[PDB]
Parts: sequence; structure tokens; C-alpha cells
Amino acid sequence: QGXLDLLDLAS
Amino acid sequence: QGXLDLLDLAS
Amino acid sequence: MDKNELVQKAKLAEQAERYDDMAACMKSVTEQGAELSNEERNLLSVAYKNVVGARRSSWRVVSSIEQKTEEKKQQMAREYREKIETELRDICNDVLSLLEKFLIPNASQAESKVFYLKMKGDYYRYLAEVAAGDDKKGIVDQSQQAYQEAFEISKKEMQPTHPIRLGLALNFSVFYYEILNSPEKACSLAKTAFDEAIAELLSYKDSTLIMQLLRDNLTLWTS
Amino acid sequence: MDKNELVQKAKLAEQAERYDDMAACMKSVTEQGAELSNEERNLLSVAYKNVVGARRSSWRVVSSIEQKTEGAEKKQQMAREYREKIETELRDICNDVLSLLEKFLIPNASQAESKVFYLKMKGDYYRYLAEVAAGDDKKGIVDQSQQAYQEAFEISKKEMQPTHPIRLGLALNFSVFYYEILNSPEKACSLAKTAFDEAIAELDTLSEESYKDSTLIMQLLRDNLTLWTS
Repeated sequence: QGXLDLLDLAS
Repeated sequence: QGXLDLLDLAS
Repeated sequence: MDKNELVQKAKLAEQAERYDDMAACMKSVTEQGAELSNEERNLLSVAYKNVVGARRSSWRVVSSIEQKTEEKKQQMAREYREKIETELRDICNDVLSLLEKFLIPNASQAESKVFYLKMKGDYYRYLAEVAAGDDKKGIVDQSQQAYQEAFEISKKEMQPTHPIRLGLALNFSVFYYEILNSPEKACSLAKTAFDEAIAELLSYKDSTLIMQLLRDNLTLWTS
Repeated sequence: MDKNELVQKAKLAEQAERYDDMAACMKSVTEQGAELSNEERNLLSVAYKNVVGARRSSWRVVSSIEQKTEGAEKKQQMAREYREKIETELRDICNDVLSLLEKFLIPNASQAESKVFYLKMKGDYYRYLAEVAAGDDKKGIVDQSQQAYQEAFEISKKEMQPTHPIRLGLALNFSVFYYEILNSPEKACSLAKTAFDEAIAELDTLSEESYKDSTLIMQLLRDNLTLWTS
């Protein structure tokens, strides 16, 4: 999984 | 609503 | 809860992208038994196309996976597919039933009769996609006969540039291509629909967009 | 079913975009009580991010509509009621996730990188509750989000390299918590900037494994800094 998704990244 | 959604267009 | 508030709740659901709520709102509008307005008929159609659209797309993913496996992984994919199919069936049968009990009988204008026969066509066509069983021939024939009657009313009653008539041509041709496996009939139906609209050239945006989709299918199916 | 099966089910639901099924499968894997593998922890996280992200996004549409409507009482009553129904689902989700983390994910976590991941997530999910709670409860919720993030932050600073995508992702989300939830825009900026600069200064500490992830989150940190600075 991506960046955005594994880590539930805000913004 | 737009043509694809109103008429339930297939592909 | 009255018709007016159910309709406003449906438009709230739509904007929240909560399509299950939107469908239950429009279904109970339809069960009051009075002929739907244009805006009302549109909302119901948008709601169910999203509800049934999501199961369709999941069905295709999980059946492809089940086809391309060489284990017990296969049996799992098969049982997930079947569970998706039964949700898909229940939604189609809900819509077909609204159609047979209240939408088709109440339709007082030709435009409306054609819209709802098209829709009956589409929803039997979705059943056909996942009913390869011995019940497939009778499903495909229910689809074909709703489209066929839609087609004949729209040809008598509507201009070649009407979006409902153009849309019906688009989906009937898709039905010939993917369900009846008759590419020749698919292509000639789409072609004439396109050329007849072009000739008649309207009070526009939705017509010209369906024209493009007709021609894209023609380009795809011809290569 | 059996652990390996539950996982295989979760990956099918994932491919079918059926995220509630994916979440129900990963929830049962976690309830078995064994430490999640990295792959399992990622599935559970993707699943709930999508399940809760749908409600948050709907909440924001419907809250916004419920504000823009100078009543129009009825219509506003009805948006308010719908907003409330949505919050109730959103709350129930965050509470399921928070109960998993408290009971199973945080106590089992045997490596710093894991423990940091789960405390970050605990900060995130109390942050989602904070977005939607007030005003009596709101302070105690914001406090729980902060202390989970702070504890994650002290571990990662002690145990992880500045380029580790986890440490970086935590600095991204905690800086956003300062900006958006505690309305402190200078603390947000300086948390984000310090994590950016420390990663720049220790580049050599990147590996082929993840450098791609590290650099992408750094670019997101610096995007927020430029947004907040203008």
C-alpha cells in the first residue's frame, strides 16, 4: 500500500 | 443531473 | 414523512453520496402510488443506478479473480461472487417490481413510457449478466422485449435528437453486443441512431454527449 | 474462519471495493489476539480509513448545507437530523477502532515502529471524534488525541530515523492536529518544519526499501508549510 493509505495521511 | 447518471448509460 | 420531505431527504443523500439512503427515499416516494415528476423520476433512476452499479463492478472483479485461479482460493472467490450476485439480484428485483406495479402503469406520456421501458430493459439486462443458468434465456427475452417496445414508441413519438431516444439506442445496442452477442446488429443500431441525430441538426448538452458515446462504441466495436 | 482465510477474504473485499466487509474480516483477525504482521496491520488500516473516510466526507457535506441554510427551519431541522444520523455512524466506527487499539494493537506491539504506528492511529481516530464533538465532551476528546500523538512522537524521536516514513507520517498528522484542531498555527508550522529539516539533514539514513515513501511525505509536509505560511 501507498503513503496516503498505510499511513492515513491528513490534508 | 447529468446524461450518464439520469439515463444509467452503460459503456 | 410526506412526499415533499422524502424528496428533499433524497437530494440530501445524493449530495452526501449516500446512495442506499437515496434509493430507500425514492422507493417510498414511488410506493405512495402517484405518477412521478421528471425530477422525481430522475432521482430514483440516479439512486438505483449507483446502488446496482457498485454490485455490478464488484461482481466483475471477483468473477475475474475466480476465473484466473489454478486452490481453495477458488472456492472462496466463488462463494464471495455468489454472495455479491444475490445482493445484485435483490436490487434488480426491487426495481423491476416498482416498475411493474407503479411506474409503467402510471406513465401518462410517451417520453415517460419509453424511459421506464428502457429502465426495465436495463435491469433485466443486469440479471442476464449473472444468470447464465437455465433461466438465462427467459431473462434475456424479458430484457429484449422491454427495449424493443421502448424502441418502437420512441421512433413514433420522439425526435432523433431526444436524449431519452438516443440513450435507449445506446443501451439497446450494448445489449445486442454484450448480451446477444450480435455485433452487427449492435453496430447498425448505434450507427443509424447517430446518423439520424446528426441529420436532424435540439434546444444540446445531453444529446451531444450520448452521440459521442454512440460513436465511441462504434469505434471500439470496429477496430 | 481461520486467520489465513480471513486475511484472504480481506484482500478480495479490498479488490472488490467492499470496505465494510474488509473491515469486518480484519477486525476478526485482530480479535484472535495475536500480534498483526505488517501486511495485516496495513489491511486493517486501509479498511477502516475508507469506512470512516466515507462518513467524514458525508458529514462535511451535510454540516455545510445545514449551515448555509438561513432557516428555512424545517429544511434545517432535517439537515440537522441527517447530520446527527451520520455522526452516530461515524462515532460507532471510531469507537470500534479505538477499542481494538486499546485492547489488542497497542498492548501487543512489540517493536517501536509498530507502537508508534498504533499510537498515531489512536491520535487520528480521537481527532476524528473531535471534529464532530462539542462542547462539553470536546475538551476531553482533544486531550486524548493530543496525548496519543505526543506519546507516539517521543518514541519515534528516541527510536526511529528522521526519514522513517512512520515518524514523518506522524509529524504530518500531529502538525495538522495543531493547525486544525487546536487552532495553533505556529506550533503546527514549527513541528512540520523541524521534521522536514531533520529528514534533510539525515539523508544517508534512507534505504532502497522506502526512500520513495520518505520523500513523498516530506513533500507533503512542505506543502502544508507553504499553505500555512503564504
